[PDB]
Amino acid sequence: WRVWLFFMRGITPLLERWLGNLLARQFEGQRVESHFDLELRAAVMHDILDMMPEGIKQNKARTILQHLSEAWRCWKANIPWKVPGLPTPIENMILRYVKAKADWWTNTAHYNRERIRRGATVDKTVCKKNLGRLTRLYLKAEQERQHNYLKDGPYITAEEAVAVYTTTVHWLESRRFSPIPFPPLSYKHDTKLLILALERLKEAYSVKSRLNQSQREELGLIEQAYDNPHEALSRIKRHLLTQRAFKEVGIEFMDLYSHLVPVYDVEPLEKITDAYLDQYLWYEADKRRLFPPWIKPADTEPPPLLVYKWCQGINNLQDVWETSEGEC
Amino acid sequence: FLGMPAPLGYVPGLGRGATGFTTRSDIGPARDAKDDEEADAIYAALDKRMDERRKERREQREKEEIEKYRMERPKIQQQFSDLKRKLAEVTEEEWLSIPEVGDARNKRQRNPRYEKLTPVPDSFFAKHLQTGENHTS
Amino acid sequence: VLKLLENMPMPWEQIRDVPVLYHITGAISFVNEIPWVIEPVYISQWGS
Amino acid sequence: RDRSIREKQSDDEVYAPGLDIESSLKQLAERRTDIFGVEETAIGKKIGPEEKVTWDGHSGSMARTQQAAQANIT
Amino acid sequence: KKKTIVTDVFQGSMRIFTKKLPHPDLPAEEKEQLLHNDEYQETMVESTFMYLTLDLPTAPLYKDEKEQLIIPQVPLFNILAKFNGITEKEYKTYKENFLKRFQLTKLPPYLIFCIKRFTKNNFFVEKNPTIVNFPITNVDLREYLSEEVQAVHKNTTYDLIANIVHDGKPSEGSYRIHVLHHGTGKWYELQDLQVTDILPQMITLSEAYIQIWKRR
Amino acid sequence: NEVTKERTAQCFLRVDDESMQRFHNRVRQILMASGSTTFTKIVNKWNTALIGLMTYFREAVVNTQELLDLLVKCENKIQTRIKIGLNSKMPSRFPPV
Amino acid sequence: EESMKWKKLTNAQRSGLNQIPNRRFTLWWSPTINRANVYVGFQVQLDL
Amino acid sequence: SYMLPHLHNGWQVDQAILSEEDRVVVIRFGHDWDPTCMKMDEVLYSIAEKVKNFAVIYLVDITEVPDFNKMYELYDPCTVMFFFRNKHIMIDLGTGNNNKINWAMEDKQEMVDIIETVYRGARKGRGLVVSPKDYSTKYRY
Amino acid sequence: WDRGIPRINTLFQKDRHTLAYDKGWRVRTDFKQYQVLKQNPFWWTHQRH
Amino acid sequence: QPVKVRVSYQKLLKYYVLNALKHRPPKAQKKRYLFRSFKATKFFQSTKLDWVEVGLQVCRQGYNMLNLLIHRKNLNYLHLDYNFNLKPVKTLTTKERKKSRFGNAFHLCREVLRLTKLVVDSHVQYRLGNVDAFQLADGLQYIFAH
RNA sequence: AAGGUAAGUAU
Repeated sequence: WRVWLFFMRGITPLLERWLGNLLARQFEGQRVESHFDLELRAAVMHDILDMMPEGIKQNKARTILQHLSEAWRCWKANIPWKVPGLPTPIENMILRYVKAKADWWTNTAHYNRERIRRGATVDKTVCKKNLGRLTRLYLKAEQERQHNYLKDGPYITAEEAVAVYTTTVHWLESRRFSPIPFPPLSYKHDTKLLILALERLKEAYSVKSRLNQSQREELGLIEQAYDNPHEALSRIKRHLLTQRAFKEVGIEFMDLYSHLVPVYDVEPLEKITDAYLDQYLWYEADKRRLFPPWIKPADTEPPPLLVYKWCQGINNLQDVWETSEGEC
Repeated sequence: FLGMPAPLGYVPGLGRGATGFTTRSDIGPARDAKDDEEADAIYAALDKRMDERRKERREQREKEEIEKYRMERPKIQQQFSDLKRKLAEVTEEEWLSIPEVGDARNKRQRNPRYEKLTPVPDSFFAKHLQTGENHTS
Repeated sequence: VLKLLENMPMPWEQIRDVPVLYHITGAISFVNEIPWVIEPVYISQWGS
Repeated sequence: RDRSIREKQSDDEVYAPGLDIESSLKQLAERRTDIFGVEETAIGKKIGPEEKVTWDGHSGSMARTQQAAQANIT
Repeated sequence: KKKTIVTDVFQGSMRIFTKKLPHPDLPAEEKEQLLHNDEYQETMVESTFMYLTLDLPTAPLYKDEKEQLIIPQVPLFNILAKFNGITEKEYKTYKENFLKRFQLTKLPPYLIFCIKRFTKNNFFVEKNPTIVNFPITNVDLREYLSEEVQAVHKNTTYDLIANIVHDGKPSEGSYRIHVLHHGTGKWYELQDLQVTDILPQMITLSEAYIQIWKRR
Repeated sequence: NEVTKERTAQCFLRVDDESMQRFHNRVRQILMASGSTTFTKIVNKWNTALIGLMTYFREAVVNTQELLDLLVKCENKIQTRIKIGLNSKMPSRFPPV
Repeated sequence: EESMKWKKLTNAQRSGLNQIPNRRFTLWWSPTINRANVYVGFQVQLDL
Repeated sequence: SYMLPHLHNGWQVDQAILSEEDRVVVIRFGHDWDPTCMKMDEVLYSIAEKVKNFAVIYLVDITEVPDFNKMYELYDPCTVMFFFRNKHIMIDLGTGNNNKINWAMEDKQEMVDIIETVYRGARKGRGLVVSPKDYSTKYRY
Repeated sequence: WDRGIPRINTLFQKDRHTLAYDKGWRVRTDFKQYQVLKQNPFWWTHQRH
Repeated sequence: QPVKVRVSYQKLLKYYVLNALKHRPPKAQKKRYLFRSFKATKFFQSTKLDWVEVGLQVCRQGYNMLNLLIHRKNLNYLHLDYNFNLKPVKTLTTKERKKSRFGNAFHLCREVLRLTKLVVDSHVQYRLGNVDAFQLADGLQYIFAH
């Protein structure tokens, strides 16, 4: 009886407020992340329109918001933003708004990324937006790093580079390594390597899927190279000899939910040359003994077999499991 | 039309053939088939009197909490107060001189043509079919 | 609900008259009383 | 060019005009006192008789609602 | 004691004109009458300091039109535009804004400059990477003293003798120090154990955080 | 020991925490990117991921008692996704056939 | 259904067309999915 | 929120629903200051221009216009409702309430899909349209 | 028939001559993650090789 | 003693410890009294009644209030009995089943009024003479244990 | 407690 009375004292307010707001004449009835950006935009626009002498210039109001977009975009795109006709106070407040929104953007992106890494239950749209934010942040950091390298020069001192090069030269001389020559026009394997290279390029399409324009263009290039192997080989050798400039390559980021793996999209025409070069380089480096056995994977031991062989090698060492004299 | 006063004696539900809907019975006022307006006030004042137990002692603590929160995180409008003040030096001609924002990207990026999807060539089925055929020696 | 359940007559009482505050229209009726008891007397009664 | 201008003239205004944008911004600021203003009330409060009769959407109450709307004219 | 070894060496005297800025959302007549009410007028308040805090300009936040990703720099005298009657700083508070223009009175024999980095924004703390453009040999603060005290202080030239620099983000950063050997005139930096001989010219190309100046 | 051909050591295998987290994230991105997707595609992705993990480790699974719980939890998540696709109200005694 | 994989359909139009196989799957296992044992609750019969 | 057209009384909402004969009228009942309403209104503003051909978007303040609170059960913080040729259109969202969308949607593509499906079904004469996405679960994983 | 790590199946594979000139295939398969936007569960092995 | 009574002992101790630990001193207040401001208004009258009579009156009034809540939208295909069980008067259609939904609060109020009805009915049965005083005590104990 | 309302014409 007393237990249910103690329940009753607690449950009375709920029922009272649920009833009194129900049989009365008048009835009464993901926002964290989409909070600061919207409030900041509303506040900046309200301030600008308040100080605007809009008795004559109301039609500029929408235009103002457009600036608040482009500046933000120009910050997100890491491109310069300098409107020539924009008055200095307006530009200053737009810059303040962009700085505040950028601080919130960075903090929100990092917080959401840490949530996802921990295992917080999140939606697909949230994941895509967070991945986009992290891609933008990582690319801004990469631009900073590349600019630092260009401005501050190479970070390897001449002494360190000389030591590394001398060690490599001594190693190559010790092993008696003949350098890999340029692929001859009469190469005995100039066609087998080309077929192997084209097969790897077509492996991305082995699973049946709907083809867009870029994919079918790449497949057409591969088919053209296969139909006329010698013309493709001549183009490949010409690119190897004379091509030092290349078109831009796109970058995306595979989201593993614990980190970001960069993914690079290269032009298919350069992809064929790079694939043939990779196949030829690996075939030559396996013909010769360029890579010593301790470099893995070695095409002969799967990683589990690598672990097995490593454990067996540990166990097979001379008196490895001995500690009589304190050896460890 | 927009910015037009509602005609007098007009029911917004009527004149349009609108029909309501009820997802449940727990939402909305009860359906209806000067001694009342003087009786609602009695219960309202009774509820206010019952709330008067700690109304001053809880609306004062929330005031200090708001002040403490604003000490560290100021309001957004106050974060632009100086800049908003400095807008008084922008003249009307300067206000009119604000340019319209354009888009840099061209037609191929703004409104690209439809990206037709095409089936994978039959040679892929053929090549997948070639694999699995094993030499007898 | 809460007022009458706490004013429940004890096993040693046949009839328990309680003060009632009832709405003038019969809408509601509260048992306008708190079951005050002397704790040694209450414990001895429940021991009996 | 003619058909590009004929469609342009017939185009409507998707967004609000400058006056409507300004009035909506001020009305929003009058309620969100956690962003604007000096004093800070709740999210929806504006700080810091007659009750309109509305149809409940039932065909049985069309006549009474209509007459109450008529009876509210001064 | 009023005059300890720290007061006579590092402490100087500075004057502050604290004017209360009226709330913008007020009528113009109401604004001017509030200004007349003496509630929103300047109040000269003298004070003493151990060091002068120097605010830095905000980062450009954008690439330059010609030289993309150009490091932001500011001349020292632009940073020291503070502490004079001509310039003002709108100090914003969650309650109301204030107009506080400073005016130096007594320059200490050894002046410490603390450059404001590690500013806490609305969401975290960020360092302003702006490069301070200062000379290391000869300056003059006669333009930064009021006319009444300019006669009193016949010396206004300071030489940099010590410089602190912070390398890395505010989350984890190292504190290097460049010290000027008074006897020899050479500059030596020492990061904990490591000691190196940095050229005096290369001192000013660092993100300075704390500096010590000698008036001689 | 290859020389004595005798029992000398003993190797205990276990799935690393990073591999378990990678598998869990793969199952998560299978599940969350499965709104307007056929049940067959979701089950095919789950089967491919599971067979890849199980045929890669093949011994480290049994000792990693946390991996077993992770695998059954992921399988339950996939089956719940399919069941919610079939009907919004969850079943009580859904069959494994 | 296979002919519509390439006919310039909108995103909404294509999204609903990728759920057609499920409509068959539910039909294949209908005698077991649509049961009283597995889905406890009331039953509604189709109008025809 | 402050960019989309606003309707200030019940008669204006009536005329807005009546005026459009070849486009679906999308009306957001709620308050400008409501955070859920701000998210919904910013999504609507994002897709306002793209759906110009087959949709018109208006904003109604229920406190200012309580004219439809009783019939339309406009008591949730945010509500999105579709009309076509003066006829309320229901959507089989899977949420149990087919008469309205009473939550903020993040993705701007999903709202475009919903408007497109509503337009197709209503032009075909239907009064109920099955949404391309089932909202019985937020698909959070 | 299906016993060894390089399955005896591979000795009878039709394209067993072109695969003999395929070197560094495991490293290439591992590095394929930086070119394709889908994670490969069998990143450690090749069915043909 | 068996396992279940021992576990009962540890669980009772757990609840006692949690109450004694998560206890904060009561907050200061201005001592506004209910049932004192009711009789201040001209809406309530004071009398003295047998507790069984008051229980019957409250059961009837709660039934009337729940009945008023049930027929809120003029829907008469949900019937509330005098034992406070809510059942359809007929095989209601699916649209009507949707239209006659109440939240957890309504059913919680219905069940608490059902518990009060059970208690008052036990006391009424005792007062009529159907059950003994010992039987009434055992019935109340069973009611509050189940 | 729900996420289980076919919609459409006609009175």
